[PDB]
Amino acid sequence: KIDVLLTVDGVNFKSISLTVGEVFGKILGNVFCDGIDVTKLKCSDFYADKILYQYENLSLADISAVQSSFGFDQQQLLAYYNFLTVCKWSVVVNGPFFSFEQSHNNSYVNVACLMLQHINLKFNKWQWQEAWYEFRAGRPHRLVALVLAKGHFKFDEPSDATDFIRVVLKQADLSGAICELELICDCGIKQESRVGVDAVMHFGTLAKTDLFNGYKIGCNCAGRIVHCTKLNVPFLICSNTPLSKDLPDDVVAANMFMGVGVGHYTHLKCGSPYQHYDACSVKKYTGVSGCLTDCLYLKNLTQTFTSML
Amino acid sequence: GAMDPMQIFVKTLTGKTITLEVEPSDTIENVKAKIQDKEGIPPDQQRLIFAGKQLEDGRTLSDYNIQKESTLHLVLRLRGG
Ligand SMILES: [Zn+2]
Repeated sequence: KIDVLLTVDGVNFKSISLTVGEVFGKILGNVFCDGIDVTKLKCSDFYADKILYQYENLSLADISAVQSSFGFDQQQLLAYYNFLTVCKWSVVVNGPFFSFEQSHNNSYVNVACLMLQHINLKFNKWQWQEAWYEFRAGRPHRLVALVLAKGHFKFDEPSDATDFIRVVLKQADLSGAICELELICDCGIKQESRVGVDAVMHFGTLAKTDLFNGYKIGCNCAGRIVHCTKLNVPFLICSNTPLSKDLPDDVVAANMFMGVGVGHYTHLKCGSPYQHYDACSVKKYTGVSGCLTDCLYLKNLTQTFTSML
Repeated sequence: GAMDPMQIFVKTLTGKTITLEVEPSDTIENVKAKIQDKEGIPPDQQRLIFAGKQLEDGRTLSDYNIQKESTLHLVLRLRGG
């Protein structure tokens, strides 16, 4: 007799005993254990005191529970477990970083995860924090399935790496990250205190210096200046439409997009040699591969600047 | 007032400026819906940004303090495989 914990949410457990050699699925339905579909396996010693996840045909209470601990509705939960089954991409180590073999249009996952490996993150939900720790230890499969499900990504479809990063950062406790902005127009003037994902993620320019120095964006009046008066963040990602090949100052890592519609993502890190990543392969840097779309900064991101009034 | 109509502007990567009729109580979802009517772009491909800040589907223009005659920026999600 083998003792196991049954759950849907990872918070509320039920104790059940199983008989050695019983097939899990015949007793419990579709079930996962430590990220692996064990429905067709037999109950061993190995599973003693382990946790088994059920996930189909949930009551309203169970849906609400998994909405708290995963962030999922019933449909996202099914996608999560499907992604765990179908996204078994080979992980390749290169020094302190890992990357994915090219497969099922995953370049946006590859470059998003390569960027994520430079930052530290705390998560509001236990499920996500555990997946993150696994990710930190070189086992990103569970985090990838959470993000893809959470974000409504479709399997085997070229997608957007900023979106993948954004899904992750929205699950993070970023409650101390502040960025104070002044928007200077001739039509009106606005000040904003952005917090959290709004503080660590900026869209419209790749360059951190553009936020400090101030930079123009299209308005309906003569011109809109976007200018940072106070910054205090653990990290900063500046993203833009793929337009430029000129790497800004101080970038730590960056995503690049090459294509005239559907396209391909590559990655660069600004290390002591400088490394260029295309799927699971690494190469000396010889210039941008397409256009920069995401740019990660780490150092000296506590600043105050003069207001422009 | 929350239900009173106003104009906002959406700038595209093509140089074009959309004019939208919105109410401050409209969600970002609603605004994206209106952009599909006018421009044929599916809401889930749209990324709406105000001054560097990406706008969440479930929140309202009032939530973001987007007021009459404001300018938004529209870009599409990228497709890298
Ligand atoms: Zn203006």
